[PDB]
Amino acid sequence: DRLYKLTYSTEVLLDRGKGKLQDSVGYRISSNVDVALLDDDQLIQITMKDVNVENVNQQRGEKSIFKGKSPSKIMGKENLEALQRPTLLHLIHGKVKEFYSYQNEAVAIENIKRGLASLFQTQSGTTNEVDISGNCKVTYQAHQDKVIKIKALDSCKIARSGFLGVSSKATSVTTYKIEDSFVIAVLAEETHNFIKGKIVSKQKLELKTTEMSGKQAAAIIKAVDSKYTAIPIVGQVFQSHCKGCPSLSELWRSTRKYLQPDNLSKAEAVRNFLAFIQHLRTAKKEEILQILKMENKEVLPQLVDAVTSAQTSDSLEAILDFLDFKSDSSIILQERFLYACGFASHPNEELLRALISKFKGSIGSSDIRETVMIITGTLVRKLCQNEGCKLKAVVEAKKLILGGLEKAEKKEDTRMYLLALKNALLPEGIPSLLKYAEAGEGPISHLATTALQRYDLPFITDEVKKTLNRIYHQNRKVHEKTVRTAAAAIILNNNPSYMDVKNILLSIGELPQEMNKYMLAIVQDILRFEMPASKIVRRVLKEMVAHNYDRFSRSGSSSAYTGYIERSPRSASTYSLDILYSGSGILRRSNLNIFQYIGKAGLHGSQVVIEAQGYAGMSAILFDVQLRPVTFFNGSVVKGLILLIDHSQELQLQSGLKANIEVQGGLAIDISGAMKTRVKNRVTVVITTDITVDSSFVKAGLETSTETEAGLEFISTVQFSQYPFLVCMQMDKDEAPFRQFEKKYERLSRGYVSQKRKESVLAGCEFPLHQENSEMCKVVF
Amino acid sequence: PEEEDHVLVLRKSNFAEALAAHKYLLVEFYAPWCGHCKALAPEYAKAAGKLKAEGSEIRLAKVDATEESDLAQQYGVRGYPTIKFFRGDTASPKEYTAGREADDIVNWLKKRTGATTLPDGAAAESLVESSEVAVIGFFKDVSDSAKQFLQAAEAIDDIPFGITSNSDVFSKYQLDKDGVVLFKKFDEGRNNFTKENLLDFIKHNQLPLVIEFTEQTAPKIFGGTHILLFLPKSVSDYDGKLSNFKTAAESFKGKILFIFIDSDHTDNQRILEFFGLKKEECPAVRLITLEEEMTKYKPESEELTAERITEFCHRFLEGKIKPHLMSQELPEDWDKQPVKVLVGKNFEDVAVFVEFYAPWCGHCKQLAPIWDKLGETYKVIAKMDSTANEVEAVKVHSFPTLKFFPASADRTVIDYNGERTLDGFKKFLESGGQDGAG
Repeated sequence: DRLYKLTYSTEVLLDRGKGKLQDSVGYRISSNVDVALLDDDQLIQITMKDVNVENVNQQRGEKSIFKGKSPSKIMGKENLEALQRPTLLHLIHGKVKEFYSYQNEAVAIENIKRGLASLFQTQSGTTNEVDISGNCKVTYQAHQDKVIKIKALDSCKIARSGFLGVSSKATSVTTYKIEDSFVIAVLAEETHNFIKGKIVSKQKLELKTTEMSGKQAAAIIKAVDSKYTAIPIVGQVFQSHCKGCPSLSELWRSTRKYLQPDNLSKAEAVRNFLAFIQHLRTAKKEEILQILKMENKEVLPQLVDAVTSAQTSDSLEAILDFLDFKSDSSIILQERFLYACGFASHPNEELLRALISKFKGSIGSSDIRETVMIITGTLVRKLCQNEGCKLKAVVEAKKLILGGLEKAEKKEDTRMYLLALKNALLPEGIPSLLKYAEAGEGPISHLATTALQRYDLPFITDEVKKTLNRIYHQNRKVHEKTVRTAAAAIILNNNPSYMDVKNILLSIGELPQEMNKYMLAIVQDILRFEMPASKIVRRVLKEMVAHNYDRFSRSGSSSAYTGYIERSPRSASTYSLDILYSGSGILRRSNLNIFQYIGKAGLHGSQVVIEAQGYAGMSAILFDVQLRPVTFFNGSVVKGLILLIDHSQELQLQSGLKANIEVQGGLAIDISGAMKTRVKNRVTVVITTDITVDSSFVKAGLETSTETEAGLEFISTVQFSQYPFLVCMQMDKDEAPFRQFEKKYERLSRGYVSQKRKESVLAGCEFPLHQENSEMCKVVF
Repeated sequence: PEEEDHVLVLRKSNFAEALAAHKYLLVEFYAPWCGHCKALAPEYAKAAGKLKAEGSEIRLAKVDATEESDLAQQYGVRGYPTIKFFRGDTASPKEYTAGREADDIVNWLKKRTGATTLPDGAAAESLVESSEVAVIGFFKDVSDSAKQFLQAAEAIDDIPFGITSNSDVFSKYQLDKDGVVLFKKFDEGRNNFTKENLLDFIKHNQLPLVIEFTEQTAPKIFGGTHILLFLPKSVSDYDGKLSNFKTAAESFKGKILFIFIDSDHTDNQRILEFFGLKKEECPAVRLITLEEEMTKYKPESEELTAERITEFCHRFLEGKIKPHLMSQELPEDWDKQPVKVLVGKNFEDVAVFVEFYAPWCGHCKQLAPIWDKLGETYKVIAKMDSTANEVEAVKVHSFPTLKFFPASADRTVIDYNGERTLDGFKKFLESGGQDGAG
């Protein structure tokens, strides 16, 4: 009814999640807000007076750039008065009817006023209200005097792109401290609790004191000013400054020599890898496409991985137009494209429709064509686990794999679709797999059995275990020993029965001693790890016919050990190395398994399976993605710079601020095998957590480049001069540096800049495997 | 039902049909991998052909117990060469434990249908040594107690009971009144004797004192605390050591089973290495219990003689006999070095702060000067070689998982996670374990 004179502040915080530490902060935008009131429809005028930006961390004092710069200089000539230019809002029953302003101004300055007027649009209830953020499930929690507004930011419908994972919380408890009629204070907590960061927005609007006729309000907006045109209450995307300047001759040239192939092991090189991806996400189609027009091919796969790791509409079109799938000269670039699409945390259907069209196209390389279908099942597996199995592309891809496997005319297509169905995890492929498991061909059934090993306990029934029983027990025909042991591994792991454990232990001793040592060690590894299946084994071993030392004493070379690299009551990481040798001691199927678990859930981090016969081949798994298995021979092995996680939820804060929560995790791998044989697992985890708050006239940032190196090299120290096989297994970890970083920014388009550095060296120890292997290895020691 | 070489094949669809149709059917719960079933199958086919070519209703049939495990689970079949027979109304099948050949089956089924008779002019050989353990029943009237003896004879099918009515046989076997004598060929050869004491007597006297460890004897060993003896067959005074073992076995016959095993054969080296003894002591005596937990016991007196081995089973029955572990004891010069070794033997009496190192890790090799300097400065800190010894309280997947030992024996586990430096451990010990632990 009258003019209300209020004071306003915009508290922006960028915490590292320690709990109480002023290491990094953001700007506070302050003004004295005059609010005047110009059915339940109403129009008000909101004016920003005494608008100035102050720091909340005044402990440093005059170290920032707020000294020597006027409030006119900080925000510019036009934007200082644009905030001081009054804005309008139509409100009906406490909700935004329509937002009116001059609109001939910058986007970000309008965002602050949009966040400023939202405090008067509030209501005990739940709805999808109209506010600065968009349309979200907003929980109204009314107290006896005040009201608590909780906003489910997961339920927010906004145009911002928001998508081995990253957990996050978006608690937006907003308190409208209201005494008599309107806001007397606002306690708007905007915590985005997601290596972690607590980016906090807050606004304090406090009322201090207070001092056009018409039946229709439609023409009153024009009557005050003709320029008061229609604009949304939701903020818009802006880029007044450089932002993601493409600068192909400038910005890419800076990271061109920081991603060279000769220093891929260094974590300093990988730090520039994640930076260039962030530029390309806010980049147009022609900008990204121009970079690859004349780039060097030697540094190109890093750029190809960087473009593919963006996963936007324009970049996907840019890489697809750049990469000619008919062209057979660029084998690696499509292969790096396929892997990064397979390693994309957010694959898209248009990519899947492209990859379906790639398979429908004329791909020159069959291995890439196999790799497309392997990735195609990986995309389907991600989509069907994301409630997208009913999609038009997915059913097209499923009928390619299922129908191609059911109706197969070529031997390579069956091996292609077996690898594809292994990634697909389709429950309807089980009758096909059990058919192929009993098909009688060695590599086909073993790949199908390991594909069946990928299936879980609800996907394996009594009939499936009975189907694999005839393979293992050999009731009807003879099978190779690797298939039977894998079938025995499935039965013991996936809820065995009392008689199933009973018959397996009785088979020990009657089998050849090469299989007997491994099969004993599998049950021995079952008992050591206190598995839930071991309780049934304990009931079988309770009788004297199974606990006898005649079966438990076996002279062999195989082993099966499982242990914890790290373990906590909340989560744990496990590893295992169950190597099965031949009768003469030659390695046959060595399963180097790397696993990670988080609470009840768990992710198969890696698996390198080295297989030999007499062929020589390896199977690579990286983070629930079965890669294309590599055969060394028959009749720089693994090398790639790739991303792991990507959480890039571009928040729109309740105060009208642009928050870009970008968390990226990448690594560079170099796995090469040389035969005395060694296998290296070089892991360089580089996590660059960024939370930048920008409003085009004040900038604040926080970067946490926590980079860690690692390495797990196994040495097969085998002495074969004597008739017994002196086989020593040893997984040696080398020393790797551990570093942390923290950067702080407070700019207004030097600044409040600081860097914190820590460094540690992690001591590496050889994995002892089991004590039986330790006796042969102590000859070396 | 499928018939192959006059053997019915049962796959859960005809087993009930065969047993309800053929009243007198021999059952076999065989396996595809077992060598016992592999040798039994031609004998099973031969016995089926012998019964089928003769005019008798009895036949033979085999069941793959691996693929038909429900029949084994319901009945309680625990062996693959197991042979059974179901007649009328539900009853336990006759436990076939005799020779698995064809004519042996032909002779064995006559006992189960409802003793053996031979002419008395067998030169006093056939009746007594028809088999390994043959019992001859002597009674002038073959009544009040004679029918009870006949019922006891028909109670056990696997024992070939004898029928005697000739007057010269009673005097030649030197019996004033009627009695039951068990005959054998290994231990004594003659053992002269409620309705169960006779069966207990026959089962006790039939049991051999000492068993050579072989494949054939092995299922009967666990079928019925096997005190072993890794005695080489070519050892010095093998006969004397075996006689001492036999005299030890005479003290404890049924409760503790005595088995002598040749350590010379390489096929027994797995049994040698299961107990941990790499032929360290040739007359070594170890007792193993296999009742749900393999606990290999350790004799109190390593100075072992006939009397010591004899009363070692009594010592085990007392319960004071401790298990055997491959944990070395306190070293000779532990007092000279400021840091001492508290081994698994001394992990309770003497184990203050404990640590579980390993000579395996090269990082421990690098930390050995650091752990030397920590002890030299703090001149109780205990390092434990858990590769050789054993940790009873907890397990160490990552071996330098430090457990800070408390005062006054209120044991707690708190994991030190320092930087593996010569100053971090000194800083940890400067607080007395209050800081840096856990």
